[PDB]
Amino acid sequence: TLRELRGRIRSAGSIKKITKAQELIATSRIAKAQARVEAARPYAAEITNMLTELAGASALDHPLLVERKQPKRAGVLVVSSDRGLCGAYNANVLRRAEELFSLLRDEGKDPVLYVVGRKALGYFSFRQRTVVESWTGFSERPTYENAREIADTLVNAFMAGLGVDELHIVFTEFRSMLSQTAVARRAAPMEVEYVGEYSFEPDPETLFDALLPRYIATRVYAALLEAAASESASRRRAMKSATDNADDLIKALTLAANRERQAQITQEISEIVGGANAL
Amino acid sequence: PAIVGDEHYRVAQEVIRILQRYKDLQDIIAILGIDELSEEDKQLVNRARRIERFLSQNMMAAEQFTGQPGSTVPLKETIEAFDKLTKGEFDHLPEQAFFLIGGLDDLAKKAESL
Amino acid sequence: AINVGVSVSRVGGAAQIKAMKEVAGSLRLDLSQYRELEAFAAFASDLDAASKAQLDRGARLVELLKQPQYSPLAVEEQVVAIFLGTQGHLD
Repeated sequence: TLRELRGRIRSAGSIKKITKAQELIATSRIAKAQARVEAARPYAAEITNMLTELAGASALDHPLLVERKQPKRAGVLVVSSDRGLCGAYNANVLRRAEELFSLLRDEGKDPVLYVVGRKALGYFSFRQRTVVESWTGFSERPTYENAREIADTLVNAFMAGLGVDELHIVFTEFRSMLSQTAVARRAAPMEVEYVGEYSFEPDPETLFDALLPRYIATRVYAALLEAAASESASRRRAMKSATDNADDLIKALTLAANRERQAQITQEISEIVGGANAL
Repeated sequence: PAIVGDEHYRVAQEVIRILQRYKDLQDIIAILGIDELSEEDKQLVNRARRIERFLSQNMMAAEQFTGQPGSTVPLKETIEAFDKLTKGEFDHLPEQAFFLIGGLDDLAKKAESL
Repeated sequence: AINVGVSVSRVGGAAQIKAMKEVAGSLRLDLSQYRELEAFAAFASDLDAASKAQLDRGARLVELLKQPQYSPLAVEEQVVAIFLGTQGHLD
């Protein structure tokens, strides 16, 4: 009846305002997140230059550069949003996480799971696997003081070999505003790549052993900033989609509400005139 | 259950409950897609969309239009198929596999090609 | 502006010459699955090389089917025009 359709049009006409607002907000926050990525990049480029130049003089025998004799149990970090409305973002992450768990169990390892963000924590609490630790309330704006705690926990779990034999991260790479993907990569043990061809205080072995945990902290930080820029770009896309779906709904409901106006009037006129002609 | 037996009736009630819960969510699905839903709902919708498609069949009459041959399935194979779909034994196959099949062996044969 | 999903012929391929029936006979379902793949891919964050090839074929089949006003094509020319698309010579 017309009243239900007038109610559904009032409803959808409000949703279209709220989703068009969050498309415009997400269109600003991807510019703030890209500004923070490009501001964080200069540190990581210089730490890489310093780490390679130390590795050139070092023995290359730090625990994070040597594989275990028989690995059984691998650590994985998944990162995810603290809000909803993202669209595919959490699903793409969690499908890659399960695709990775089915790689690890196909090599013969079992995963132990660390989680960033309340959405993945909700998923790995519906499916019955444990979570070793988790962190929430910063995926919308990561700060290095969080990446520090994540890297310390993961590196202290690797260096305990309860303990783990490897470290992986699952996150999304922002490639461009129109395209991004979930990626899974091994953070530890690290591969050493020889390529064709200083003072150190107090020694190169000592600095290399004190620098690698700080490199791991900057690499997990760079991944968290890519995850937060990508979340906002996925939110923008999912909110443009929700606005265009609401605009097609207001159109279809209006084309139904008019057909019901016209039928109601014609039925009322048929009922009046049939009475007037009976007399 | 007195005319069709319990092993039929339980399957027919479980399919209806799933398609009903999906037909209630259609108001949200139309705006926000699948990804907003809670996991107790998103599990259900992912088998509702497969049950919905698996109620399709390639009929003997349609052969003169599609060029595909027709299919008949016995009742016992129908009950065994929808019992496995509602429990979840086919949840990993893509939705596009389920169109115009017929029985379970044809489901397997089609799903192997995708 | 033919809607290729909602249009139908309930006489069907009883009245279509064997050349056209052979060459074009797949085109309908190929365009319908392209139309849903295009409705998905308008918001797809990453795309596979198989879907990207099928989506590009679909777009070149939609550009193939259109024609200007008052230009009827004989069936002996229609079949060659659809052959270019369906056999992939437009790729």
